[PDB]
Amino acid sequence: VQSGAELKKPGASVKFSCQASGFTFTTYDIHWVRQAPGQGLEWMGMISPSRDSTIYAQKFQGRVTMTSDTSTSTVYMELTSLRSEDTALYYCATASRPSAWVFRSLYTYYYMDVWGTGTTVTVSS
Amino acid sequence: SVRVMQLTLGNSTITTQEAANSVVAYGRWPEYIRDTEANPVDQPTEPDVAACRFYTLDTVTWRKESRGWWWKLPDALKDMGLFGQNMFYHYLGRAGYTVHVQCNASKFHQGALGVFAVPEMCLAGDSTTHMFTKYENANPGEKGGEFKGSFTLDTNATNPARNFCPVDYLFGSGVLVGNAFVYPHQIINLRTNNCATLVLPYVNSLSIDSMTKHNNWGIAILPLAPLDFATESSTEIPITLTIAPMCCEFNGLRNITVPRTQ
Amino acid sequence: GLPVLNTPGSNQYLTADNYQSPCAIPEFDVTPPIDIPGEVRNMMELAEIDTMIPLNLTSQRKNTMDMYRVELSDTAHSDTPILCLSLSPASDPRLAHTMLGEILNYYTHWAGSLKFTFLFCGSMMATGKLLVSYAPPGAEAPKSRKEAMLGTHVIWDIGLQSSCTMVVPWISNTTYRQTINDSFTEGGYISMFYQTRVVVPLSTPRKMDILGFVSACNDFSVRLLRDTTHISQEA
Amino acid sequence: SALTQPASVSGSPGQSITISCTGTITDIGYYNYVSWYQQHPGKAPKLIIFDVTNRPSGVSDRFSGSKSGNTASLTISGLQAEDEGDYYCFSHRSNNIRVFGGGTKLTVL
Amino acid sequence: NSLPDTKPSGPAHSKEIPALTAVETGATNPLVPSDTVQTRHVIQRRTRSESTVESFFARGACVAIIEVDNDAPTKRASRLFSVWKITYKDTVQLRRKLEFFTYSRFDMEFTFVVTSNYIDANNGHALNQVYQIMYIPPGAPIPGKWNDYTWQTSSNPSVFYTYGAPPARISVPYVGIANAYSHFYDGFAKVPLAGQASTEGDSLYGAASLNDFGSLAVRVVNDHNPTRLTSKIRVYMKPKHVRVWCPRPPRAVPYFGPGVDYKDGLTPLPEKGLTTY
Amino acid sequence: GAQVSSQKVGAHTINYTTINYYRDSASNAASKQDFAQDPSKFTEPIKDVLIKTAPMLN
Ligand SMILES: CCCCCCCCCCCCCCCC(=O)O
Repeated sequence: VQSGAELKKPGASVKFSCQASGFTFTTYDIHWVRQAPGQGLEWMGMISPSRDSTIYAQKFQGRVTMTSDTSTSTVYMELTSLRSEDTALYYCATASRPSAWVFRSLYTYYYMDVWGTGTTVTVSS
Repeated sequence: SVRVMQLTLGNSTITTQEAANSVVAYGRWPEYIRDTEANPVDQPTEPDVAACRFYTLDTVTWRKESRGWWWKLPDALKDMGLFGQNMFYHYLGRAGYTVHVQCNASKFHQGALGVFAVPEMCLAGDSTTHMFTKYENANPGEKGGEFKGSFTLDTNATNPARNFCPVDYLFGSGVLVGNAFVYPHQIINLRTNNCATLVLPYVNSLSIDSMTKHNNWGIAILPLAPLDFATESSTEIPITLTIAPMCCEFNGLRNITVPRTQ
Repeated sequence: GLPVLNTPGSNQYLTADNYQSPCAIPEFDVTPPIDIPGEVRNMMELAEIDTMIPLNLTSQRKNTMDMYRVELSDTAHSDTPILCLSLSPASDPRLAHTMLGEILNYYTHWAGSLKFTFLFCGSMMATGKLLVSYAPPGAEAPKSRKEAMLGTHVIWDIGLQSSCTMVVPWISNTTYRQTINDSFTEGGYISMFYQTRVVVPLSTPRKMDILGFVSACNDFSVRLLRDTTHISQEA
Repeated sequence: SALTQPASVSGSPGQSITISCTGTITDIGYYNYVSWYQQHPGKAPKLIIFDVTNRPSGVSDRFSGSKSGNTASLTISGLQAEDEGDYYCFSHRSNNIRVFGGGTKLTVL
Repeated sequence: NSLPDTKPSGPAHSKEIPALTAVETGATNPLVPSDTVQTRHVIQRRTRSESTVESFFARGACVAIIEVDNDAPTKRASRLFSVWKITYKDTVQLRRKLEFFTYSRFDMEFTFVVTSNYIDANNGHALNQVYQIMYIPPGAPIPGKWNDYTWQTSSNPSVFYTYGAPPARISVPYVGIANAYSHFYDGFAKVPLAGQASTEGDSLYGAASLNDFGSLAVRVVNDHNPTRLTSKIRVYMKPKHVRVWCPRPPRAVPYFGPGVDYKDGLTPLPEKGLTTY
Repeated sequence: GAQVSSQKVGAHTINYTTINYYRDSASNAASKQDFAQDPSKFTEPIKDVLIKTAPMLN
């Protein structure tokens, strides 16, 4: 799990890039968690590249769009508009530690266990 | 001959002159707990005429844009005198019900109401979060609630409403309202009858249950045909409910239950 | 050692077997039953109950409360039909989502007679007559009162008794009829017409609604259980 | 809508401490998908408990977890100076939304 | 027994009116075809035997797919054991057939079908596996590892299945704490009281017991092979000796969660004209 | 202690034999001998007696 770059601009859209291994791209889900300085963790959403299904948080539903790329085993996250509160450290995480409890009656739940080094974005003039 | 009735329970008396008939739900009259079915061991209290009497709830108004009304038993009688006090003082409670719906109109009016008595009338919520409706919204009391025309999703994640969103053709529970007639029911058709009477026995998977935690019956009033009168601009006729408990018994006496209301 | 021979069909799992099996919780004290009201022993006790038919499946009328109501009027006499039914108690889109239709969607074969009950929801001053007809198949579907008079019909007078029941008799070339919309063993045609017309006085609404009901008789049967197409699960 | 944790817990070395995480229903009080994360300064968060009472491989045995109703608790017995940092509570909400806690700073006295 | 016979009927001209009725009274008109048309004498030999509730619930249905893995525990965190909480509500067909009614009381027969698969056969081969299915009643401890002390099964019932055998089958009696099972519960587990905090007294609408029937724990008894083997065990549930007590309309929209909620899949009926057959 | 009873005569010996091998009643097979029915508690749930030839409202 590697993060692309570190950027800064007010107002305009900022695109994120997270490249992982080819086995973990196709098998497991990839999660996005952000962390403001001293303010704790905050979940943003989920991309699942085996079926290209997206789940977003209700705080970030209108602003965040997530895509996938099977040719490079890389997932992307785009925040369409940024505010000054969005100055944070953005993590890319892979959910590969499973639960013993069966999710519903047909599926398996996975916790995050592999975390990237992160991406710091600053929103200030 | 059949169209006149006189009901008397306690100190209360209802007389009707345009009745259809009286429905006993599932062919079973209300009764007390027999000794072969008694689960608690303490002596029950039976208030008789103090609790088994006709209580009149608030009057709702039928108009053209109205889509339905619903109530929960014994939640609708929680503020109604000694029945409500015996319910709030005791842990366990059991009562059958006689539900009488009153709605009169002139011979130039038209319309039809479906009076449905539903055992375990569960209702759907307003949000993606499952089973998230609170106690204060699921137990409104004598005011009941109203069926809605379309499903609306609550997007407020900061302060959620945590309320029901019952859609009337989905009967509040995702079943088609034409198939709701398998429940014990009567129809108030304004050219035919002005009242509906349902006698409901105690229906549960237990001989006695906690009345404050659990509602045994639900009464749903839905307009099967809309109200119309003389092609004028507006019309509005009232609907009055009158519910009497039958065969009350309560077992576990302790201090008062004051539920949270907000 | 008793000599035995293993027949074919050994070590299989049939979903509809009736074999005995060992118990995981022996010597369990089962909670004794009580007399709960309303015990159902047969599914045909539930098909004999009147349930409303979504007759008006027009695009502005469907999936609202308007789909159960068919609008009658004060206008002049015509031999055009009011409603039309194809008598397929499942796979007609009106009759399959009744309780009779939802029970019959779990079965492949049905037989027996049907009761169609229509309730008049107009004013007391509204008075009129109606012709409710059943046509057995093998002919053109009746588009006029003159064609549907020749079939099985009931003339209903609107009065103090607010509803009337037409019993569709069991006329079939086969012992059982198929649930799906097969052209062989098709059911018939059911339609309603104006006999004279509905007349109202002044200061009365000129449009009134009718509600239809469907139920089975006591000679009704099903005989082969199957799955339904009304429920589905994603992923 | 975030999960509730105390802001700071303090303790001497050798003592037994407890960090408590209180959520709600449709949450911790409904599911068993309650997990704990540990974050030293400058580092990514590291999983120390994944199911309610269960530890991943490599996590030391002095960490323990429990659940009582809507509250999940992380107990460290025999506190050491290397346990100083932030501890984050995590669970699953029934509308398929994953939600963290506020975080508890641990100071070793 | 057979259905009642169609008695012969001639023409009628009298004061009797079987065709006229009143559905406002809440009753079905109990009409036979001799009340409306002229009928012949028909000896009916049809029976309602397949339409009984026992014959309606005679077929088993899949309720769970529980997935376990056999692998070395040092790499990639494989599911060496998995636990499933017992409910019928996650598969829609048996849930719809049960939610035809409100209250029910039956014995239940379980059947377990196990299938195994190789992830990559180039790593080697593996022997015949033995699968342990452990019942955990509510209150019993949950395993944390595949080699935990809880798998000794001193009091918990357990079924050991060898792969390649006929499928494992047990039966349970009526295990409900009430006099019947409750498919619908219009209520709460606890009542909030005045003066207490907002975090106290909350409960789900219709949950009753949060752990009502317990859980099943599935593991592979054998040690790790060099090959990763995945296994799915499918739980088939068949009611028998069935009594039901309150009829309900069947569900017409897609299910959404364990309750009666709905989000999508609404407007189910299609377009059809009123005067088109 | 065998139980002998008649089976269905469709496309048709007449009798079949069933022996319970286990102690508990949950182990037993489905008997399928029930043909009790009474639809009148759902189809006519009325305090007064309904006569089909009479007017229902009188
Ligand atoms: C060795 C495995 C033993 C299996 C034990 C199964 C425990 C009893 C399960 C009963 C399930 C009841 C489901 C329907 C009840 C309801 O309608 O709420």
